[PDB]
Amino acid sequence: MNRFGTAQVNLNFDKNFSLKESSLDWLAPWYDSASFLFFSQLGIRNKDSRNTLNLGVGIRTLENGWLYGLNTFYDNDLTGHNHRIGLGAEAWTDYLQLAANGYFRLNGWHSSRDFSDYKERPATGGDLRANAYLPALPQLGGKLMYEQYTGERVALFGKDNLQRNPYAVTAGINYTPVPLLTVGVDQRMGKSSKHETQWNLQMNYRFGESFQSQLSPSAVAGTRLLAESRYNLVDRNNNIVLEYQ
Ligand SMILES: CCCCCCCC/C=C\CCCCCCCC(=O)OC[C@@H](O)CO
Ligand SMILES: CCCCCCCC/C=C\CCCCCCCC(=O)OC[C@H](O)CO
Ligand SMILES: CCCCCCCC/C=C\CCCCCCCC(=O)OC[C@H](O)CO
Ligand SMILES: CCCCCCCC/C=C\CCCCCCCC(=O)OC[C@H](O)CO
Ligand SMILES: CCCCCCCC/C=C\CCCCCCCC(=O)OC[C@H](O)CO
Ligand SMILES: CCCCCCCC/C=C\CCCCCCCC(=O)OC[C@H](O)CO
Ligand SMILES: CCCCCCCC/C=C\CCCCCCCC(=O)OC[C@H](O)CO
Ligand SMILES: CCCCCCCC/C=C\CCCCCCCC(=O)OC[C@H](O)CO
Ligand SMILES: CCCCCCCC/C=C\CCCCCCCC(=O)OC[C@H](O)CO
Repeated sequence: MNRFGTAQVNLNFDKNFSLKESSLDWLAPWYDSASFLFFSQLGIRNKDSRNTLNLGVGIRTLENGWLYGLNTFYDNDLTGHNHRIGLGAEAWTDYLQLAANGYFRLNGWHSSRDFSDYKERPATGGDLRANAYLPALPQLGGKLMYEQYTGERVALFGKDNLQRNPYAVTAGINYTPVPLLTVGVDQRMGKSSKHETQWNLQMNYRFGESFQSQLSPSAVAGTRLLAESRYNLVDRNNNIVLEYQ
């Protein structure tokens, strides 16, 4: 063929550009037709002294200028042994990617490496995401999300900021001078003025595309069209939000 999937590196930094998370995600198309794509996604990441493996499958179908997808994931925090299943839906067009995700616990309360004296487990929740790019300047991207989790003492803004049934709204900007490279900044905000600024450095390798074209400013417009976005990584939270008791 022509396109054999995507590998993505992410490095995320806090306000002080202190590195908070590193990840590698890989999407592989197993069956690729002009209307139906079946893929696998495999991910690994390190965050707050924890390593998580994500394993998912997904389908995408194309109709009348739109792409509709479904996906599911098994997420596995290997460090604290926390297990989660996820479901995801997609509705994407040229320049515009919408997504909804649900996250569900598979295991129950067990000892926590974070708090001697209390238990942890996956918090149930979901999110709504939108990624948009400017047709007049497709290197410029915007992002909005809403997240909500259920629980008494949920670590949405980290373990030193546990909250009851918290939410977060994110607003972010990002710039992709070249298909290989994206830089972004996000603001995340919740109840009681909880707040987070996050900086993202992202690399994208598109298997089968020439290296030169992935270093071309003029190739970026094309990355925002369905013929290519059909190969994008699933837009979800690959980290397991824990709650505590
Ligand atoms: C922060 C604001 C963002 C709000 C985002 C709004 C959320 C809507 C997102 C997704 C809607 C789901 C679309 C529908 C997804 C279903 C996919 C499907 O039907 O697969 C077909 C296969 O059978 C192929 O043969
Ligand atoms: C319905 C199927 C159920 C089966 C459940 C297993 C899915 C587990 C997910 C990720 C693990 C590893 C991913 C497996 C490697 C992908 C294969 C591959 O790379 O295909 C060749 C490439 O696409 C040619 O261009
Ligand atoms: C014995 C060890 C068991 C390993 C269990 C590990 C858990 C999940 C890993 C892999 C899922 C299987 C991957 C199967 C390969 C998918 C086939 C494919 O990707 O398509 C080929 C190509 O596109 C056709 O032209
Ligand atoms: C070589 C390519 C450059 C990109 C890098 C690929 C991303 C690595 C992915 C998962 C790390 C899981 C392995 C565990 C290794 C130690 C942790 C680490 O890599 O960094 C510290 C953490 O990110 C700060 O909190
Ligand atoms: C073919 C290409 C290669 C693709 C390769 C993909 C295969 C990865 C599959 C499984 C790893 C899952 C590891 C299991 C670790 C579980 C540790 C845990 O968290 O469980 C403890 C439990 O809570 C105590 O009751
Ligand atoms: C709790 C606060 C949440 C804040 C968020 C509230 C915004 C919800 C609004 C719209 C959702 C859009 C749903 C996506 C609809 C799919 C579009 C589509 O498929 O249209 C095809 C086209 O119209 C063929 O002619
Ligand atoms: C969109 C379709 C997929 C939806 C899938 C639905 C599965 C999860 C539904 C609700 C979870 C929240 C319900 C409340 C259950 C948690 C209470 C509990 O079991 O434990 C609390 C106590 O602290 C410990 O003993
Ligand atoms: C600081 C600024 C950063 C933010 C930068 C992003 C701003 C969003 C711009 C354009 C969204 C792209 C719009 C493309 C929508 C295509 C919809 C479509 O294909 O369908 C037609 C629709 O049904 C009608 O009848
Ligand atoms: C490739 C392994 C996946 C790692 C995931 C990291 C994400 C993107 C990282 C680096 C871009 C590659 C830097 C230079 C090496 C590119 C390999 C290459 O150029 O491939 C030959 C191609 O045929 C030429 O036309």
